[PDB]
Amino acid sequence: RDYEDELQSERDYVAGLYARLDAERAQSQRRYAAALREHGGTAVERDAEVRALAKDIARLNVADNGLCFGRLDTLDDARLYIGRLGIFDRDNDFEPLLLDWRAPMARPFYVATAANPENMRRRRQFHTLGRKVVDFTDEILGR
Amino acid sequence: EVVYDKLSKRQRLRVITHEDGTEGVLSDGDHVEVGDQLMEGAADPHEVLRVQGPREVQIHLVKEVQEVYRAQGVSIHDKHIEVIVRQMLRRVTIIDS
Amino acid sequence: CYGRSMATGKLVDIGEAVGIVAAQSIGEPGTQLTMRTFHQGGVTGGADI
Amino acid sequence: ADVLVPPQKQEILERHEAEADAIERKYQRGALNHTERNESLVKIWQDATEEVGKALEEFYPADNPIITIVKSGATGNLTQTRTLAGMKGLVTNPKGEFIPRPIKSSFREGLTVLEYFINTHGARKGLADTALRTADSGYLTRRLVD
Repeated sequence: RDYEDELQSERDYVAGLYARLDAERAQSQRRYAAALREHGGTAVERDAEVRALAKDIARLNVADNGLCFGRLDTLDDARLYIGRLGIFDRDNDFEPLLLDWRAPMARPFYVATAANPENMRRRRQFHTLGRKVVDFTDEILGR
Repeated sequence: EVVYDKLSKRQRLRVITHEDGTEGVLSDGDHVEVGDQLMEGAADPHEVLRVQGPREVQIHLVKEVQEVYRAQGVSIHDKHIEVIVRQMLRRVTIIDS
Repeated sequence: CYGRSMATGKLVDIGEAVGIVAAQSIGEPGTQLTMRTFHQGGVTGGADI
Repeated sequence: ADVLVPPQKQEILERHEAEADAIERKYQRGALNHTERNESLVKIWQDATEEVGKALEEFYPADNPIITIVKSGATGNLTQTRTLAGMKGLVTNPKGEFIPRPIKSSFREGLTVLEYFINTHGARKGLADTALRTADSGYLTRRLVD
């Protein structure tokens, strides 16, 4: 019984990340079109922002598939999500909702092992079908 | 069936975005017409010409150029773009005598 | 087939050089378009096109 | 007397500065890469600039000469008005990327020495670029005519 209840909770949160990412992409796309149509700045000042926005839009498109690799938690019971991009909540002192797997504190996701736990408790992995997470598997760390 | 097998994971799937359904990305089970785009991005003019024909590639090029120009707040009548596009399709290649 | 000349509002005159007019009209607003990264530093463009 | 400054500038700048301080804290904690941190700071300051512009537009009276010139469509745009009376906002370093520290002083207040120094990067880049920029348009026009 526990397994699908946990799976439903994971599906809910991951759906939350997609919703937040979608809101971000709309925000960037609106400004990208606005900058192209009118900027009011100097030519170089104008196209300089467009490249940055296009870079951000390309970044989002690369990430919106299989966004979350799997959950992770520390021995202190704090839960972290590892994914393609880092997403933070502006309204809550930037609580990390999703951590880029290249981030320094995200390293234990790959380095942690039972014989040498990097202060992480139970690694998890996610299978995906387009956007939704299908199912996951667990892996204990430490004793 | 017609099959493509090695499309990179980086490419976003094309979005249909039905006005009332908001289906967005095309998924398994959808119906597509001849030459309909599959992945979001530019379409090769040569492949468009090969699949549809000269009467359609000209429209594609004109629409692309006009979209690029009008996105930045420049108004040019389509006839000016068509005058240039006409010169591109002026020759026929002989595949057999 | 060409239709009215945009400059006069009436049917285009026989002999008008529509090609030159079209080329100049397309090229005149070019300076207002976003252009390539002139400085050659950084990775080659095309992905952030 | 006609170049009015919106009174809400101080609170907006303070709030976004606090947000940037939170960004710095999280970067010290090691949750962000350097490029990620820079892009997040640019992201915050862009919306800060947009909010300042919104406040400026909502504050000016309809009959002010500066806003009258723009709203009538005679000349100018709201971006220049924001730069004059709002905040200069983010600027680009010589390599062509946004510096994470915005120019928080408008031209009415007077830019400090270092903000003025960093604005010269973009000024020089544009002035030197325009000449080569015309060349591509000339190239395309020649080919289209041919």
